[PDB]
Amino acid sequence: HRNKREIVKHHAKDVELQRRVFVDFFCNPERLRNQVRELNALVRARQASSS
Amino acid sequence: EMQKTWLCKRCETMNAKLRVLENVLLLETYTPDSISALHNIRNYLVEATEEASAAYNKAVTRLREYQGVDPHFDTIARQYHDIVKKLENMQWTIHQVEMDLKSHD
Amino acid sequence: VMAVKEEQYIQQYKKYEMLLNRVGYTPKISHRELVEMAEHRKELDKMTKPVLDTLRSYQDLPPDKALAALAIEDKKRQFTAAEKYLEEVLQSALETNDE
Amino acid sequence: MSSARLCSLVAELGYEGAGKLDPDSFEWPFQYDDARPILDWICSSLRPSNVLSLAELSLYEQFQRIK
Amino acid sequence: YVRGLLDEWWEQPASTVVDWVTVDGQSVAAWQNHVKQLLAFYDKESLRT
Amino acid sequence: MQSLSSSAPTPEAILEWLQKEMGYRQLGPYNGSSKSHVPSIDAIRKICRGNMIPIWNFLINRVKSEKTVERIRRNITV
Repeated sequence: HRNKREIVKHHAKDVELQRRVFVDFFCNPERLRNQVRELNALVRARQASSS
Repeated sequence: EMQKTWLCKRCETMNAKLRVLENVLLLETYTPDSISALHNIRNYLVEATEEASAAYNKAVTRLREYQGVDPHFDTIARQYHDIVKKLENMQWTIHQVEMDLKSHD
Repeated sequence: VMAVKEEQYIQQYKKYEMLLNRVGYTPKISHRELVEMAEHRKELDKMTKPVLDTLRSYQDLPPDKALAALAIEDKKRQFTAAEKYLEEVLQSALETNDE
Repeated sequence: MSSARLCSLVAELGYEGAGKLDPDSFEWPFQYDDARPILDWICSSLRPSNVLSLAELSLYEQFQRIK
Repeated sequence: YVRGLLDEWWEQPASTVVDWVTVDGQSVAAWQNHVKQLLAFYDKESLRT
Repeated sequence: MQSLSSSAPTPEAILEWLQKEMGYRQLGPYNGSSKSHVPSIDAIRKICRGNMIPIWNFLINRVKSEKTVERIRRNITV
């Protein structure tokens, strides 16, 4: 619980750092049409942090 | 000598620790569905099920729904093949009763 | 090892009043009816499950019974529109069960 | 809990059950919702609530036991 | 009330208890889209502007 | 089973609400004896009260006994 609860605070930026470095290189044009639906594009990084 | 006291000071804890957690899952199995029981205090339109239950009595209208072919009898004269598919629909209203009120029951 | 890890061992007593779990049926008393509204929609959807083969016959009406297509087609919808006038508020609460 | 089905009888008398709109969820606690008639109909309502509560209470009955 | 039998095993062997502290966080991942917005949607203006 | 219960749900569906509880029950045995299957249930809608009183009173919430059968009865005790 020291880390399982804290890893929630990590993915506030963990699903962002790898997303910005490489994922945004093919998702920034997508975000114009993904300005609402991007949470589905977010599931592949948030559940990884659940471990 | 001390096991009747300290090895048994948990005689009054294993009774409790085992028991207390038992009455936990049953309540937790209904919280995700409890929103509709609580977000719908005035929206208990489970009443609208019976305000919309009128889906049943139109089974009578199903007895006389396909009878619009009869006035234009010459239409099926050139379309004699379609009536074969219409055969399996005339008697559904008998058992539609069970469903069209199950539509709201 | 029991200096501090007994906390979870001694926390088992504050949850003694938890025996109230029998109230679990109380939402099931209601929300099942609330999702019955959702269950009615699939039973509303059962209107066409014998009629899905009738749409095969209904497809052949407008080409032939063009004028009669406005007296038999919607007549099937009459037992599906027999609920729509209070279906919107039904959807307003089964969405808490579905949406 | 059978008194919840008593509040059901307010179905056809729906215009009087307007206050019984929220308890459409809280239906188990209908005993306290009808607390006022309890003192006048406790005799009729003593037998259902007793055995109904005995089902959970029955778990404690066995606590008594060559060279 | 056998339903809560595993909940006693959720006390000392409570790996499950700390395991689902993320699924409810995952349940608010839609609310985390705003948290996603402060950095990801800031890259939207990179090509928008 | 109360509130907006005997005003909108009850009267427009007198042939529909208050007999749908046993519409699956009586369809085979009792709703088929007469030649007019469905129209007889309009008269059977009256007699449906005699064979089964209580779920009629489960108006807004749990009158839907065709799929509330495990829930109409458990409201007695559970």
